[PDB]
Amino acid sequence: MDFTTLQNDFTNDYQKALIANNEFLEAKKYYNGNQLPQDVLNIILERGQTPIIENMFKVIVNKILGY
Amino acid sequence: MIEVSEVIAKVRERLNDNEVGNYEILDSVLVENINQALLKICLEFRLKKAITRSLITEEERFLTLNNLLGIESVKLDKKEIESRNTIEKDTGELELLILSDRISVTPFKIGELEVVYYTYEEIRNILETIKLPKICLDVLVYSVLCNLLEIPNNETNFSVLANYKQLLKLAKDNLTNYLSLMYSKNIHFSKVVRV
Repeated sequence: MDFTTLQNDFTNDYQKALIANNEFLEAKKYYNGNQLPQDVLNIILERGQTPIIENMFKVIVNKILGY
Repeated sequence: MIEVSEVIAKVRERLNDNEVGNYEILDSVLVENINQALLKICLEFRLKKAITRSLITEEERFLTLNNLLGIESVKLDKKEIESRNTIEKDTGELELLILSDRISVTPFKIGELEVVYYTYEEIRNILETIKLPKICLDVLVYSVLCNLLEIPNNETNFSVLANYKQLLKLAKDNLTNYLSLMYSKNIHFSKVVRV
């Protein structure tokens, strides 16, 4: 009802829901093409290779959402 | 840097001619043979790269190089010169004319020449010094020594020459090792073909 318990309960709720929000943001990044990690991208780009990303589960989600 | 004295001493020892008084092989012969060895060594391994950036006009048309072995890049006003010839073509594509250690441009155009080539810096005195890596010593000996073993001093000189050929091959392997360690990239993987 004042700022103290609001800040403390927001901290307790945000810290215990960070491990799921991080996975949510990972899932939204994987849905939008960002599927390779940084070190894998560096390993691919050091060989002069173009990184090809097959977004094979975007069409799955698009099929279920199209239903 | 290699002193000529140590090459000469090793060759004299190897030829059983390490006698100050006698000198069955004259030092002129040894210095000429060492020049030949420097020729072959610098040609095969492309040891010495030199860059010359001069200007050619209608007054003087040729660029006199020295101890030429090969040309690997020619620029004329920062323009690549493509073909090489020795015939003085009248007109056509722009080619590089080579006249036995004289360089010009075939369908002549006023300008400048930036040429990369290879050189000897051959020696003429026993007290001189060969500006080469010390690892090149054994390849100088074993190569000049095969040039002298085929004087018919002995009936078994050619088998000895054959042994020295294998020794020379090993020396060249060492030299290639050195050159790769110096003037080559330190890489451990290839790059993917990009087309």
